[PDB]
Amino acid sequence: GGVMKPHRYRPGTVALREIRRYQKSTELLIRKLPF
DNA sequence: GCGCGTACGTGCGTTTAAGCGGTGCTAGAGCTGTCTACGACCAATTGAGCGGCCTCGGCACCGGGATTCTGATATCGCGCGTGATCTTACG
Repeated sequence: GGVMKPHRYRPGTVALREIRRYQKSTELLIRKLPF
């Protein structure tokens, strides 16, 4: 008796999700204080 | 198109300095009153750059000759493949 995990995403999908995510917003991306 | 090696994504785990707030100090930014130096302008003066017109040549052109460069070919060289001779093993 063990605990099993459902699945794993194929590569590149989250790349696209991030692409749309950051193409929708406008907030600055580089962190402020190091800059 | 096929095959092989792999850079890196997700995910997890862990770790950390990125933001809020809270206080405290203060630098130079900003706005009044003084004071003064200087650039436009007119007269009058003087002189320099532009254009016309002379003059002359550095370089294009021609022609010829001399020097270089790919493309093709062949030889030397090296490496791979096969048969002859010497060697070793078994029968």
